[PDB]
Amino acid sequence: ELDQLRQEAEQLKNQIRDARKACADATLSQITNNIDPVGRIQMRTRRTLRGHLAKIYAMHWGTDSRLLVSASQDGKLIIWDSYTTNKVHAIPLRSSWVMTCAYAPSGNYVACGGLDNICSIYNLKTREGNVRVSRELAGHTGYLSCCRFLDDNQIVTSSGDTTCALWDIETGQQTTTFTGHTGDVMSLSLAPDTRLFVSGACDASAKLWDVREGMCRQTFTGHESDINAICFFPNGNAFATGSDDATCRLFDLRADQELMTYSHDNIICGITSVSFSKSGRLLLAGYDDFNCNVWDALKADRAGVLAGHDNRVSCLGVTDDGMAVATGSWDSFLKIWN
Amino acid sequence: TASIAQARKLVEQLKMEANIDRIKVSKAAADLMAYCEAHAKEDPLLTPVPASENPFR
Amino acid sequence: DIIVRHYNYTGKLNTSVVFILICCFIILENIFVLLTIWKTKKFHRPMYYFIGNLALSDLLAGVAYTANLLLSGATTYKLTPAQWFLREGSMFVALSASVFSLLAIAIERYITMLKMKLHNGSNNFRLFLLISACWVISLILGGLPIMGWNCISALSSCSTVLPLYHKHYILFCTTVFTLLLLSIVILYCRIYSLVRTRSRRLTFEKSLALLKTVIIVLSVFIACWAPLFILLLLDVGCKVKTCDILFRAEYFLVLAVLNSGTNPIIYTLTNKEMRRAFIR
Amino acid sequence: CTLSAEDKAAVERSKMIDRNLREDGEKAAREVKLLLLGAGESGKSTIVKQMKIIGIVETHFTFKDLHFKMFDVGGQRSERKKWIHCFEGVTAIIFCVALSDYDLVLEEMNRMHESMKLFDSICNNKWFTDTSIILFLNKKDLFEEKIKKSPLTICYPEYAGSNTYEEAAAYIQCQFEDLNKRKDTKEIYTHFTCATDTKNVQFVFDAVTDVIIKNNLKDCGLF
Amino acid sequence: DVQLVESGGGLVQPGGSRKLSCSASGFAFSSFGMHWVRQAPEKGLEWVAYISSGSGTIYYADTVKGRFTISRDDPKNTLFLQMTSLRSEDTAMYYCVRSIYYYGSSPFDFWGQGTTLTVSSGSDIVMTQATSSVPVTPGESVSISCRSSKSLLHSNGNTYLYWFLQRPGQSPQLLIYRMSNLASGVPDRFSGSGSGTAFTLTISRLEAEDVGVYYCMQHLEYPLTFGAGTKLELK
Ligand SMILES: CC(C)Cc1ccc(-c2nc(-c3ccc(CN4CC(C(=O)O)C4)c(F)c3)no2)cc1
Repeated sequence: ELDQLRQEAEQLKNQIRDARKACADATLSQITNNIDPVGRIQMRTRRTLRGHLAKIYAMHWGTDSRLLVSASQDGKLIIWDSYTTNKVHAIPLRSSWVMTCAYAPSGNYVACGGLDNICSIYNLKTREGNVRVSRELAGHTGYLSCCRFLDDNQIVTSSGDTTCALWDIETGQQTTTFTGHTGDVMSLSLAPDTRLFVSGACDASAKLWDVREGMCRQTFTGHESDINAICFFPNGNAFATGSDDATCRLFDLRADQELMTYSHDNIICGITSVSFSKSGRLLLAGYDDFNCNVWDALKADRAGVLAGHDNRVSCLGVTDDGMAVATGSWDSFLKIWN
Repeated sequence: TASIAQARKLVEQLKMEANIDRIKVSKAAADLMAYCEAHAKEDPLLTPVPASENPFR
Repeated sequence: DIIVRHYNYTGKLNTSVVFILICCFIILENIFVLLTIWKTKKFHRPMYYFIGNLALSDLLAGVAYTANLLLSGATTYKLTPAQWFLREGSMFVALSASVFSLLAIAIERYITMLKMKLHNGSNNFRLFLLISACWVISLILGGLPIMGWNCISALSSCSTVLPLYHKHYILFCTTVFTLLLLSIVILYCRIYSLVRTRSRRLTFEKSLALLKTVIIVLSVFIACWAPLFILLLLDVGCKVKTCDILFRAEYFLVLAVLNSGTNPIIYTLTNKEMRRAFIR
Repeated sequence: CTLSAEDKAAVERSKMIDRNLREDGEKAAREVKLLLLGAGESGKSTIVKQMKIIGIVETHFTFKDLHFKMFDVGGQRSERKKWIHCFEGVTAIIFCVALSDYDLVLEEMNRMHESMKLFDSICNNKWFTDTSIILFLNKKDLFEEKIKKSPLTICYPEYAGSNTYEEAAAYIQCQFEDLNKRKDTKEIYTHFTCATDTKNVQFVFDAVTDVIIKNNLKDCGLF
Repeated sequence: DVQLVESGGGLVQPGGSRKLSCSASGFAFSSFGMHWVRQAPEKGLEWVAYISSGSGTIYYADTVKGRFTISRDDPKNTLFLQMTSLRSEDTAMYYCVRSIYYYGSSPFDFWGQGTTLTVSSGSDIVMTQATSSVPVTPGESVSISCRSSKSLLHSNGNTYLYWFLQRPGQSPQLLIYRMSNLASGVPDRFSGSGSGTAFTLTISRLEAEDVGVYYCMQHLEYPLTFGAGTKLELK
């Protein structure tokens, strides 16, 4: 009876493939053919943020587009004032092994997590004047690879146990559990309306989840290796995934399959982080080859290179107003670019 | 019969994923192009913003 | 008349091309070493900064020697006494800076192996202090003869190899070189002693390779600087028009400058990481 | 100066944060990082216990004025290639192998072979090219009596030696050491421990001291 | 919660010396700069001294420079003001005020209870509060105006204006910091506005507990100066 279900699943996959092929009449490279190229994009380093002593694994900007938070293996979570390079805060982490960090949209809280399988939320605005560990969320059986704030009380976390979770912070319990991935979930991105979110895993697939229902709406499979990063398009109707096969891929939610592939012959290293510009026309991707490329999202042509780091570019972020792009690498330096 | 349960769950997941309305690639590609074109001016990374108003000069 | 009479009193009043070729090779080699240091990013740490300072000092020693060779001979009578003093003090400063760079490298190595540590880091204070010392002391030592501590009006107490330098000044420079050479030798012997004792203390090589490296460095340096040192001791004890070998001082200087030029060979060949960086 | 009073005070706060970060980094850089690895039931628990006597589990101890950190990844059920680069730069790797596992199977093949496979994966990993392994051959007393009645030929069909502790143990050590492809860059320290010995932390101290000597010689350029 | 206690006040003969101690609890004392602020018996507030976190920078008012010395013991969580050559014009109530400075912080957040000292028998921004007092009725709207000799708007866009309320028999309370931002725990009735040298504080639907003296403060040029104060009384 198991074979009957297996053949039903494979014929349903064939139906999925045929349905996707039916709704593919012209490629993206044909529609974006006569549009003007972006041209060579020269972005120079405006600020360099020093003070981390080990390799940096994550960063997040925040809504004010001025402050930012960075997490490093030295055990410090540093909130920087990017305009003046001042260190607003330096939180000593309980566990030195941190590989994700998020900054709340309100700015009152900051989250971190890593190999300790715990998501720690710290209260930045305390009456005592210090930064206290507001909450410790436990329940994942694998390392926390990403975490994003829905609001001051709800947080979505992805873990290496092939599972995502939605937590109510004040209660500390998992409001919802998202299952279906067969590999470690490496990154997640929240929709602009924060009602859906996409998670990329090590099974070379990306899944779209509904926050309310808790179920997976769509699955996208175009990569040939581990998906390390994911990011929605600004309009929320598409997303981009960077993987270990040295390719990025733009997928569409409404059409349900892949739109564009961003790759180059001389690029053979994986992508650690992807991000979109304010208008979505530029896709910025950090690579293992010490660099960070800037692709034309519509034309797939490479538009620029951000070569300023002496080690792997591990984290990448773009401000909400789009003024600057911050890249944090394994040489313990963040760099602001315009 | 845990394997049967997992296979069945995957089967109804595939049914739920096979009943969505998919628009053509041309329509969504045009939508993405239109979104990029509409917000092109508000993007300071595309056009290097003058030094008088960006904060990092 | 000063150059004429102070050369007449000593008795030297009256092969360079190959020496200049060796010089040019020295500039080429030290430029290669500096470029290798400058390219690789992982080399941007105090040890390789000290090695680069040694390379720069050897570069200046080579250019000073080729300048000397061009300006010596029959065109040393064209120079005014001030230009003579500059000509001789440039070389003095270059060689002093080179040997003080060896001292700085030895001191940094001894401190690194003394404070046992796990991640040495970039101690910019000690680096800058040592670099500034090995340069300032060299400049002052080379500048003493022209300030007024020289042979003019002191003819009967005048050296033979440098007929305008004071014999007491050569004694002072010789004493400084003795102190500096013994400092380097003691530091390297102590480095080997600590490494060997620490290795023997733990039970379950590096000490033999370190002994080979130390022997190579010390033997090359001592062998190259020995003849010039012997001649500098000899000219003080030799009255003018007595010791003939003081005239043929142009070979011991060659030996010293070849030491300056083979220092990069020693400090790159022994370091396997620098060989790997230079091959690519 | 264009700064305001509040801006000056913020810069002063940033400078204090900088000096506290420098002090914390100086304190942490004087501490030895050991990554503890091994198969299930190899004896990592016994090793942690012996060090204590003298997600991720961290063990702190002190010996001869050195502070030692062990990171027992242990119950981290995930792909090692997604988080193993976090431990690049640890002072050493402590690998635990159970000798008694030479004739035990999980699958239907010897546990010693998974030990060899994971040792080969870790030793020859691209991140740990310079990191030195500290191989622990635990359960020597169990092996000494197992070998008397169960030939080593079960795990090694090509072993032609006798069923004696010394020869078989040396052969197993050689088999594990042969998996080292980075002979020139890294070196492997092998110690034959048990559950009832007290010289393990001393051996870890000596191996770490040797690693520190070699690292200092590299820093000086003498190596 | 956070609380500061002032001690060491009393009757002192002229020319004498005294030691005021502010003991802090409930907050990270080491991370906060500390101000000593004076209030004469029948007059308004006046800034006296300041010591930063880590004692890096220390400032005094030109009135008390040389005679007064401010210090802090972080492990003891205490703040000292040593006063020498006491003049008859130094008789007043002294407050220790905590103040933390980073991006988006609220300086002068908490004030101490105050200790009473009774001495027995240009180039500074002049903040002007023209109106000494106004009559008010509960449920109405009142506006308190302020003026500055020099513009308080900096090149970084921050307008360094602070508003305080001192209810009768109580220490001053921070309402508005940097001319716009509401302090934590302050009702949204209070709103700060203005630009450059002219400033105003607006209260909408004032309640019975809004009765007191409202002070105007600048934080741009460091010789900190307060306004004369604008008393509010009911009818
Ligand atoms: C601590 C360390 C730095 C001590 C030290 C001591 C000595 C020297 C040094 N320079 C020199 C020299 C000697 C003869 C000559 C000979 N010329 C040929 C003659 C001519 O035709 O006019 C002149 C020369 F051109 C240079 N001799 O010693 C450097 C460093």
